[PDB]
Amino acid sequence: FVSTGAFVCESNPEAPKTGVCVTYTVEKVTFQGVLYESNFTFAQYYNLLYVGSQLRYVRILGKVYEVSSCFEASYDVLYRNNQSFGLLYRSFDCNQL
Amino acid sequence: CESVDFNLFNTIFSTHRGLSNTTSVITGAYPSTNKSDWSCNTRTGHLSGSGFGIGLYVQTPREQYDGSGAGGYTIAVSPIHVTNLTWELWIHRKWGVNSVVTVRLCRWWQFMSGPTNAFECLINGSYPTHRNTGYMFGVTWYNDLVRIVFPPTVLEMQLDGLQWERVQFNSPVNAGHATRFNVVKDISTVLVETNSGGSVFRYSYCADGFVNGL
Amino acid sequence: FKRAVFSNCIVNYTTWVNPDQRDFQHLILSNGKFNPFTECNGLNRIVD
Ligand SMILES: *[C@@H]1O[C@H](CO)[C@@H](O[C@@H]2O[C@H](CO)[C@@H](O)[C@H](O)[C@H]2NC(C)=O)[C@H](O)[C@H]1NC(C)=O
Ligand SMILES: *[C@@H]1O[C@H](CO)[C@@H](O)[C@H](O)[C@H]1NC(C)=O
Ligand SMILES: *[C@@H]1O[C@H](CO)[C@@H](O)[C@H](O)[C@H]1NC(C)=O
Repeated sequence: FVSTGAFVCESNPEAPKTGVCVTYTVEKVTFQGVLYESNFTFAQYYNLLYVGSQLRYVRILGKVYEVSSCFEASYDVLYRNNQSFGLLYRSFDCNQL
Repeated sequence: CESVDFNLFNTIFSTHRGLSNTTSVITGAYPSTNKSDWSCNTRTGHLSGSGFGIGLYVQTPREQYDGSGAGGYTIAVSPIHVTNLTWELWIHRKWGVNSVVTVRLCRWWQFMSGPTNAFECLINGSYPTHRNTGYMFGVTWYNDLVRIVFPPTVLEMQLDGLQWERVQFNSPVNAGHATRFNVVKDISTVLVETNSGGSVFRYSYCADGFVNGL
Repeated sequence: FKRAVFSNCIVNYTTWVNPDQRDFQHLILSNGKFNPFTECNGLNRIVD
């Protein structure tokens, strides 16, 4: 192994699924969220992009995906008994969907 | 030299991440802003020269109004005490004026000068580049981290041991123009500011004055 | 002996042995068995 980071790998990676929360791991940086297609273009030196300190864009197979936080990862239980409880998702906005 | 474009230095700087709208401090082997380090105007036939540095940066002057006369910049970076199992680099270009350059970091068996083919070659590709208003590139071996910077892209390989010092660069002398070369000796520290998408558009080297260090 | 540089490419299944399935079987571990190394120094031996 003359170099670290040349990365011979079986089975070339494929386009990810846009619209489901999944914990990715892209170029030594693991993160969790959903992806969507964007018309945002950034510098070819970089695949990851940071706005401040949060990951905002990834670039996979030449396609730029804007990273969003998945809002349904956490909930409270308004617990009364075994057959009656309520659920509250404190960080999800259910105005539309 | 005399006509070194210092506004082309923006195209070669990179931060370690992709950062948006951000002022950052980067360090490494970056080209000298002193005009007394750009070997540019040699008419003696020794435009070849050599260097004992840690990288080299090349800047083609301008291509807007010779024509077909472009740079050649044959670069043969040497692992100063050469054996059979060491690594050399040989970046080559002809007059063009079309795109095709070549890199070919291979493992050769002699020192005198780039045959048809060699054994055990790590990178071997064309990677074509188009001429711009003015173009600037450079390759870097600082603690054996090879960085071939052809803007916009980049190529990085951390090899375990090279000990590259000798450069043996060479351009076609007495050409239509004179491409300028910069052999870097020590690492610097630069204050850069990136734009919307992550591209550097302002720089200041930290050791070029009193205010620059503040 | 001729060498090969492997970088930025896709290695393929068991195309470093002869297609007979008796000889190479000393490099078989488990159901995941495509392991071309025997003793490793000092990296972790299993290639997955
Ligand atoms: C980086 O900076 C630019 C410039 O400040 C930002 O562009 C602005 O974006 C807002 C939307 O949030 C617009 O209302 C402004 O009109 C834009 N200004 C200009 C001058 O274009 C950009 O959004 C910033 N952030 C990035 C790229 O993530
Ligand atoms: C949820 O609503 C349904 C309505 O039939 C019923 O099971 C119950 O009233 C509520 N709570 C739970 C825990 O099911
Ligand atoms: C390098 O690339 C050229 C062009 O494809 C080819 O002719 C040559 O054999 C290659 N050399 C090696 C060592 O792969």
